[PDB]
Amino acid sequence: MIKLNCRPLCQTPTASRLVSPPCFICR
Amino acid sequence: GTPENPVQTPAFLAQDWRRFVTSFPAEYGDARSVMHQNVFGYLAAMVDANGR
Amino acid sequence: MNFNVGVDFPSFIAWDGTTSFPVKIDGFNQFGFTFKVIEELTADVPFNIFYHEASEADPCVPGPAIRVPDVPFCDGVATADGLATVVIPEAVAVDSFCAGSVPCFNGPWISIAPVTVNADSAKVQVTVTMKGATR
Amino acid sequence: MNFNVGVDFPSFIAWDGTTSFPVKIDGFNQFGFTFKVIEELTADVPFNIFYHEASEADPCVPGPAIRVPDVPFCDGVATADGLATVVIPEAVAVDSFCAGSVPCFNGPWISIAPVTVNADSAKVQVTVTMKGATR
Repeated sequence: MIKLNCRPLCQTPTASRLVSPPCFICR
Repeated sequence: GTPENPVQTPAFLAQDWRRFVTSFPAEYGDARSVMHQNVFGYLAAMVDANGR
Repeated sequence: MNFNVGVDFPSFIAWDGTTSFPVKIDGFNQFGFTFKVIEELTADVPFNIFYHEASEADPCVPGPAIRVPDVPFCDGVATADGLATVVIPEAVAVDSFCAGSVPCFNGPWISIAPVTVNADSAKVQVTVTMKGATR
Repeated sequence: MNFNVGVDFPSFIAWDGTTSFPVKIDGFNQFGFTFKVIEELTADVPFNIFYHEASEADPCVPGPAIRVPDVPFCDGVATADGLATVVIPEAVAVDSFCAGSVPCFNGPWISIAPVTVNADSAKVQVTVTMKGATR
């Protein structure tokens, strides 16, 4: 069995959200 | 709580330490305080109403 | 600037999704395969690799297909039945291509075809590229 | 020993005798055509060369075809219509191939199809070979 070599022709950057701490609220 | 249903609770605020330390009579001379480390840590971690 | 690459590195079709064409590797001293999928697959599609020997009646007509034997590398597994195969994984996407080649030559013609002619086998295209003409 | 030529010089199908497939060439900086015939011809077959560009709706899907323009050389004469064309002679032999290329790139996709679809244009096969990678 032969091992293949793979490579993509197109690209699409990963788009992940960034979350920030919520406003202070007394416990 | 609220005035309609008050909920009394023991407390220890920042100004109590200030009052206690400053109320020492002046004639007796310089004083020194003794306290547990956790008490100082609790004192130093106070925050006002805005969180600062 | 552009070059006539086809002068030095010609390529020939090997599988169309409905038929397979023997490719003459005799005059070229190196070669390799190339795979591409034109649609989403349903499962892996295994391909059988064959080679042909020169026919008796004519020096330029291929004979019946002969299955290529396996060749274990310096160390590692060997094919279950001692033959050579290639399997296209299901995770492959449409906008990508795969490359692979056999380690040895054997006969002067080579060919490749699917194990079974299913609906998925029509979605794959195989092309052969040759390098370094010797004659 | 033979190498994995499919890694450095991948090739793709352009015209298999019934359909024409756009080929994405922007990732490679050189390319060329290879023409082979699988039996005897009856007359000359002319081919048109097209190019595409990214569709408005999707940046990875080609738009409608546009036809490549001609460019003349130093000591040469421009074609009458001003458009690129390739014609395969009738005297072509089955056991040989011809390779030609275009001088310019234009859009990031290229394509080729016969001027007329008939019982003679289905006897030819065209494959595109790239060279060099930049991604």
